[PDB]
Parts: sequence; C-alpha cells; structure tokens
Amino acid sequence: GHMGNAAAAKKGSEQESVKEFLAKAKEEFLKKWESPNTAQLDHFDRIKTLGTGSFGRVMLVKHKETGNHYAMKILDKQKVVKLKQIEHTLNEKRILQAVNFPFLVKLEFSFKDNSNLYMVMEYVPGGEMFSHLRRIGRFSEPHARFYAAQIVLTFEYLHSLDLIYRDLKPENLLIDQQGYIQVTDFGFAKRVKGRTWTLCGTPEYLAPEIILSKGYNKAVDWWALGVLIYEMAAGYPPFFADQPIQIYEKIVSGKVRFPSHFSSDLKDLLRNLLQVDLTKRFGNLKNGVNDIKNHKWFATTDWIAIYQRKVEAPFIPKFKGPGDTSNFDDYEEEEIRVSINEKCGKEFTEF
Amino acid sequence: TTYADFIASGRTGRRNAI
Ligand SMILES: Nc1nccc2ccccc12
Repeated sequence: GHMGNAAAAKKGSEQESVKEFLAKAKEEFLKKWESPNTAQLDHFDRIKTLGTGSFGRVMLVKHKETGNHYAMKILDKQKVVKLKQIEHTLNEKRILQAVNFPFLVKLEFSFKDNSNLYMVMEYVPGGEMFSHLRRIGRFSEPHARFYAAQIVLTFEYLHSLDLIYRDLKPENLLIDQQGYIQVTDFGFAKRVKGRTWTLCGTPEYLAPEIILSKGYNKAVDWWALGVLIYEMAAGYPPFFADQPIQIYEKIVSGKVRFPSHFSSDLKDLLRNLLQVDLTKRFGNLKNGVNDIKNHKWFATTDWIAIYQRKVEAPFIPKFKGPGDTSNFDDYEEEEIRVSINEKCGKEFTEF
Repeated sequence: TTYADFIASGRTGRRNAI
C-alpha cells in the first residue's frame, strides 16, 4: 500500500490522538458554554479604528490600568436590531467566550452601555490576510499550505464542537505577530449537529448547496477551504464575475479552471474540495478530515507542529511597538456617542 | 488572462457577506 508498517501505525496513532484531544476539547467547550459586565468603557483609551462593518467598528484600545492593547468591537445596538442580527451578535459572544484554540481570537472583556455592545479581544497586529494577499499577489504553495493547515485544524476543532463557520475568506483572517492566523468573526457561525438552511456567506465562497437553497451541513466549510486555498495560491478566487448571480452560475456548474503554475497535487486537492457532489467532497466522507490532512499536498505538513506554533512562518508582518497599527488601513474616525437613554435593553439582556 | 478577467470583474476589494 501507500504506507509501510511504521508510517501506517504512526498515522493511526496520530489520528486516534486527535480524537482524544477533540473529545476533551468538546467537554471543555460545553462546560464553558453552559457557565460563562467584565469591564467598562472608561477602562480603555481609544486609539484608532482598525476596521468597520455594518455593526459599528473595531478600534485599537489601550487598557489603562494594565497598559495592554486590545481590539474593541463596538456594535451599535439600534443598528444591530435594524440589521436583524440580534441572534448573530449574542451567538458570536457566546462562541467567543466558550472556544479555546490557538488560531481563534481570545475574548478578554465584554460589556454594554445605553447604546452599544463591547467585545474586547486580543489585538492581532499583523493585518488582514486580504491585504497581504493582494499586495504580494499570490502566495507560494508552501506559504498557502502553511495558512491552509491552520484553517484545517481550526475547522477540525470547530466541527467537533458542531460549529459551522460559514464565512471563511481572507477578509476574516488576521495575521498575528508570529505570522500565524487568527479568526475573530463568528457572526454566521452556528451549532449544527445535522443540517441547516440559512442563505448566508460571501458570494465567492458559497458552496453550491447553499446557492441551491438546500439543507446543508459542515461540508460547506470544506468547500470554502477549497476556495481559500485556490485564492491564496492563484491570487484570485476560482469563481468570479461582475455580479453575484453570475458567480453562482459558475459555482454550481461543476467546472473549475486552474492556473498553469498550480502543482498537480494542489489541483487534485482542490478538485476534491471544490466538489459539487456532496457524496464525493473531501471533509464529507467516511474518512472525515483525514482525507484532507493525509492528502499528498499536505505530505510535508507536521500537523502537531503547526498546532504548537513551532513551524517558522513564511512571512512575519512588520511589527514595531505593541500598539503599532501600521499593518492596517486608515478608516474615518467616528466618535463613540452614548445616549442618555437605554436602547434595545430587552433584546440584549443576555449580552 | 484570467487575472485580467478578475480585475475586470471589479470584485478585487474586500467583499461583503450577503
Ligand atoms: N482582534 C482584532 N485585532 C486587530 C484587528 C481586528 C480587526 C477586526 C476584528 C478584530 C481585530
């Protein structure tokens, strides 16, 4: 066969150890999910806006008593209600409180006041993967593989907790000071033992079964991994067009084209992740995640060493001081106004 | 080229969720 006796026993043992880790990870998550005003605004100095979404914005802040820097996600409660994202917001906080994994951002504090909700998490200073990818053009296959392997492990972890992530893209991936990935946004993540049906995600990264309004499962995350690996290695995604509807037609078509510089191993991995047929998609078969981790394209990946953050990263972002923001774009600074009247108090009681 | 086509799509910047 492909493995001799020594490699075969080593791999089996490694896979078993993953099971034991994940079982313990699940019991820790569930304990924390079942039993979670950890600070206040005056405890931080607001430095600079790091990013904005429909919710509000993310600001670099310095915790005054300790001098530590953090990223503070500020959500305007009235905007959240108008956007119909109450459940998404409470769910994101609950996930962030309960998970623990080296590539998942760590929530330090959370609190709320009359007008806003606050999530204070570790500041990830190296910038968005998106910027780095667009600047560099494309990542070499070893560089893309280093990032991919972190997503594989992160999804292996999240899926064992029955969490589907559903919004993988370079825009949602931050680079930390050691060059490793951090995932921060969980606004579309959901606990899904079986199927779910919500149309959500980002056009270029949608699995065909979402587009086709089917009940779908965690395998949509493995399709999105295919799209991510493709985009990292090519510099552009496999399916693009002027308008989303044309992107969708391409996704569901079963056709994908590859750059001529893609290795054969990469193309084979991608044909099996970007597989429209669920009965054949890697990550969705009897062998589970092992079909991906054991694939030839990942043969040089030492999965434990990636997890332990013992692999030297191919790229280490520019790092000056602890509150340096040079790896982030400039955003327009809007003041954080706090109404004298409580807004949407009932909707956010649990936050 | 495919890259040129990507540029022509106009979806080269940060993409929003639906
Ligand atoms: N945690 C964190 N660190 C730096 C920048 C961010 C931008 C968006 C969300 C979270 C962030």
